[PDB]
Amino acid sequence: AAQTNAPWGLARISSTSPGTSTYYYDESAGQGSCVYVIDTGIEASHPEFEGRAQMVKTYYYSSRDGNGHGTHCAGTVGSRTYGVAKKTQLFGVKVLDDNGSGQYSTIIAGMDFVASDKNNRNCPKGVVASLSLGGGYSSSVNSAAARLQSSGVMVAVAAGNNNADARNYSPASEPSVCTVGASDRYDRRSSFSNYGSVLDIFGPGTDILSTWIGGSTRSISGTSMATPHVAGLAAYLMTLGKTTAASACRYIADTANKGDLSNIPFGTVNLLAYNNYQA
Repeated sequence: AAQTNAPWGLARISSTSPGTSTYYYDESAGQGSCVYVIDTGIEASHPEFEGRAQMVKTYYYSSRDGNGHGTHCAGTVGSRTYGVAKKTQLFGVKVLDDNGSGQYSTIIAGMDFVASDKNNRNCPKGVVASLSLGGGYSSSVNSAAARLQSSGVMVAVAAGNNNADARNYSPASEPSVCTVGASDRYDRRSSFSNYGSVLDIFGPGTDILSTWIGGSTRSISGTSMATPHVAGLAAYLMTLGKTTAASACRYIADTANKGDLSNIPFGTVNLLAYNNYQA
C-alpha cells in the first residue's frame, strides 16, 4: 500500500533515503495487534481512530485526554492518516494528568496494569506498549518496565529531551526495553534528543504531524514523537509474523537504516527505524 503526501516520518520509516513523502507498507497494517499508549489519555472519538481506540484505565477524575500529548502519540501509532500501524487496536492508560505530569508510583501501577490487562484483550498478533514519558533515574520505574517487557509486551520508551546521556533517566535507562531517540527530516539527531549506549534505535521526532484533542491535528517535536513510530512499527512487524514482542527491538535494530544519521555521539547507535517493505 502507498499513502501519498504522508507525514515525513511515515515516509521516512519506509524509505532508504530522506526527502520523500509517500509511506509504503503492507496492507495488513498491524491488524490483530494491540498497542497500549501509556500517557495523558486518548481522544478515542477522533475520526482519525475509526473506532479502533479506547480508554481502558485512568488514575484521575477522567479518562479523557485534556492535554493532547497522548492523543498525538496514539495518532502516530495507529491513526488512519498519521499512524504507522493503521489497523492496530489502541488502548489508552492515563497515568499522566492534563498538565502532562504523573507520579512514578502511578506510572509503575500503569505498567503493571498493562501486563495484566493484555489478558483481557484480543491481540492474536501481539502486544506493544508505548511510553512517551520519563524522569530521573529510578530503579523501581526501570523494574516495572522490565516486568512489562518480560510479561510478553514490546515496550518502547522515549530516550528523553535533555540532549544528555539517557543512562540518567527512567524508564529510558532500562536495558531490556526499547529506548528510542529522535531524528529530523534531514537525518540529523534532533537537537533535544538524549543519546548514549542505552539507546536502541532512532525514529522521526522533529516536526511530527499527528492527531490532537478537539478533533484537530498539530505538529510537535520530541522523543515522545519518535517512540510511537517504533511502537507502531513493532505492531506492524508482529502482525506480519516477522518478529515477536520479546525480539522486536533487536529485529528493528537488525533491519534499521545504518550509519545515515548525523550528529550521533561516538558510542550511540546510528540506527534509524525502517520497515523494509518492498512494494
